[PDB]
Amino acid sequence: MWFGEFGGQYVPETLIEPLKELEKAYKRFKDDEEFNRQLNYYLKTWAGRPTPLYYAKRLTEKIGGAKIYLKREDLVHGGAHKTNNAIGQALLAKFMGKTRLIAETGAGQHGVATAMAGALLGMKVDIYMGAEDVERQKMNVFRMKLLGANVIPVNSGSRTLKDAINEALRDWVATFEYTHYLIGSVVGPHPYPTIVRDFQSVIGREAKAQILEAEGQLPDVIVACVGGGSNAMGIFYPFVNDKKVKLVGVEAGGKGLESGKHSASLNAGQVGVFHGMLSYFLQDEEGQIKPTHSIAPGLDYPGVGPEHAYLKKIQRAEYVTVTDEEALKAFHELSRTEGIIPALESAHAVAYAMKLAKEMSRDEIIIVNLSGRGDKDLDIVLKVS
Amino acid sequence: MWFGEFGGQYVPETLIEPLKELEKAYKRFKDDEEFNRQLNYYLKTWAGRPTPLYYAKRLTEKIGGAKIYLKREDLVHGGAHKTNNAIGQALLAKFMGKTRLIAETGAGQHGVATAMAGALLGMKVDIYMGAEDVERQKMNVFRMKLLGANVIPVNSGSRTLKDAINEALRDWVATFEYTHYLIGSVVGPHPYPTIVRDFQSVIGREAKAQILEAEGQLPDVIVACVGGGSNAMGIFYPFVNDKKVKLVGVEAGGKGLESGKHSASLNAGQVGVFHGMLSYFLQDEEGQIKPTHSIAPGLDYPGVGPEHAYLKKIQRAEYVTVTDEEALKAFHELSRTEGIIPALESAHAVAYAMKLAKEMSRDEIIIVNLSGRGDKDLDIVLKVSGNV
Ligand SMILES: Cc1ncc(COP(=O)(O)O)c(CN[C@@H](CO)C(=O)O)c1O
Ligand SMILES: Cc1ncc(COP(=O)(O)O)c(CN[C@@H](CO)C(=O)O)c1O
Ligand code: NA
Ligand code: NA
Repeated sequence: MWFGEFGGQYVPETLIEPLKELEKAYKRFKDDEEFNRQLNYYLKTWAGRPTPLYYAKRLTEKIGGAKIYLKREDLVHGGAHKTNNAIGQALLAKFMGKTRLIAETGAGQHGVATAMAGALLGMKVDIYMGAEDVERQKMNVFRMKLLGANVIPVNSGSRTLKDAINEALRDWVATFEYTHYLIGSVVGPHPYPTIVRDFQSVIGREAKAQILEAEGQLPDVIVACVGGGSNAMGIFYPFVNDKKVKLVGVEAGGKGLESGKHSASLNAGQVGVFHGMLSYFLQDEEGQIKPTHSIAPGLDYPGVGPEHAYLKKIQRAEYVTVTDEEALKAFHELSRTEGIIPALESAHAVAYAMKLAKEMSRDEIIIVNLSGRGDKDLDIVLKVS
Repeated sequence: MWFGEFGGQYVPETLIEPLKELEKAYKRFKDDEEFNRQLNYYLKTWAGRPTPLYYAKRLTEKIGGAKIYLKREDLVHGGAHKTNNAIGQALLAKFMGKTRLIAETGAGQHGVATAMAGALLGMKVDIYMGAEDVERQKMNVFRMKLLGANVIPVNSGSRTLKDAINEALRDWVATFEYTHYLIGSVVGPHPYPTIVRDFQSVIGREAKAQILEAEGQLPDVIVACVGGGSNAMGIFYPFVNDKKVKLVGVEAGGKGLESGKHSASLNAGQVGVFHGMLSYFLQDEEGQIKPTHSIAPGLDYPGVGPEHAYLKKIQRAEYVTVTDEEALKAFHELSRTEGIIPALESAHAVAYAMKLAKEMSRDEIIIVNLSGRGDKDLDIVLKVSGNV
């Protein structure tokens, strides 16, 4: 329920029944032999797990400090980590007898992943997406439809990610007998922050195994970008009890923190209650939720997961920011130097890892979670660069 | 050098030295333990091999005949099988002491693969691309640029793939001491068609272990699309000596064979000599290479590799065609039924397998090589199928 003070389940009474059924089903299926056989079978033969851990030798040499390894979630079916959680939850939904999935999306990547998993298991899929975001993600919207999903543009409020979540929640309240709301990050009311993190943890368990094989030891640092915080919790969580391993989450600095055009909830947001949870949110002087900005469309959620707020508060992980300009420089550098075109979200983690490696010893190890590939971001990079 | 009467090395004398050195080097390194340790290393940690073999149960059941498995080359780094050969040849180049790679590309996929492998290995990269292909493939051109490669638009001739290969050959003549010409299909003068097949063979070796593991037996049929022939050679070759296993190559039927707008060299071309090889080409009465058509950008080469001409000749493999319309329907169908968006090239193989499956027993097994993912093809599909 809670991570320290954060998280919880602060929702109208109409949400209580769906959430308790979900928790009950999850408790029942998460260790069910049959459910796991099927989940691993799809993650293996359809998504292509495990993903490799890649030693970025040229990058490491050029910077001339710590060894930089990349956990290659860009190679997952779909092009991003989102797929791990979409498969997990869609299968859960199927085991509970649901026939339809809904999900919110901002950048379109979780919408695409959800559509994919829906098509895979033969469920109807409706994706709520703010109309401002539908307009900026033309090709992800088209992918979703090719996959047989319907895209419902959300015209209420600020027409953006928070608003799509709101409508998704209203729908679920009416339709949960046959619908599962497939939340895309480690946010929302219990049990979603736990479920999503459980379904992303596969990343860290692979990465731990792979780095022991490659180097005979655990990494000195793991670096991941933080929107809502799923890919970061995914790779962090299996290392939480390893005292040697530093954990660094990188948030969107946008045009700079001072500019007020960014998406850095942990660094510059306030603690508050929204979307059924107590965590950090970016809000105005009136207290209402504030619009975010980043060149990375996936770093758009105006809050962060509670388990991160918790890891911050107990100082188990550190949270930093990287600006638009720095992320873009990193997108280019990784492309030219290692022949890997990263997602612009993931480029934030790369840029921070680049700065940190420089200060570190050649004997030390950084693992960078490469949350996604950059194909989806080409139009954006074309326009700016 | 020869696959029955097909193949050879039909080049001006200037190119004999480069091809000689390459042949020497490939023989040396093909079995070098260090070369192979490094190659396997990059294929695993950077390219993401092995790719899985996926049972399309929903597709299979909807069609109600044979089981359809998909070899998922769409999951390889870069999104197509091209990467396997690109890494192989770029490594070979680097072991030969070369510092520059050149390549030709039509669809742009091999250009991208070449740029990626050159970036990986710290080599300079120039890609030749017909100006008409450049215009149709802005995003792949942009990808190549981002990867640090230089794209050279070819304005001579038809301004298309054949012309890019001609320009690449002239470059290599002048620059072979330090440059390697990274040919992207099982085509060109010996030793290229052997080498590329050898480097794509991993696909079939995987698929073979994976199917024994999933089903305890070999497939009844393997279906792959055929442009130049590399993805098909890759998956066919380790099964050639398994009498049981049918091999089916699928060529682009375009607007239909009777229309003359297609790219079916084996089905409707002639024996000819271009690009240093004796094989089947689409060429007119005055011996000139014809323009090709397909909705799939990567099925644009106006010929086919000599090893395919050989298999057709001895009847080890059958070669069919699928139209644009059939390929498009299959593209939509795989996306909707299995949540996998295929490349339009690979959709030709899928469309054929769907037809074959219908005519087969539920006991039987078809492996389809899914040569690439459809991300690169979304603008084409948007334009042709329309928005939804
Ligand atoms: C490739 C990639 N990397 C990182 C993130 C950030 O989210 P996370 O912090 O849950 O991992 C996203 C989020 N993308 C979400 C929010 O916009 C989506 O709806 O698509 C992403 O698509
Ligand atoms: C995804 C995909 N699948 C199949 C093929 C056909 O080539 P093959 O028959 O050599 O495998 C191509 C070729 N594409 C070549 C020729 O245009 C290129 O230069 O990119 C492809 O890109
Ligand atoms: Na945020
Ligand atoms: Na052809």
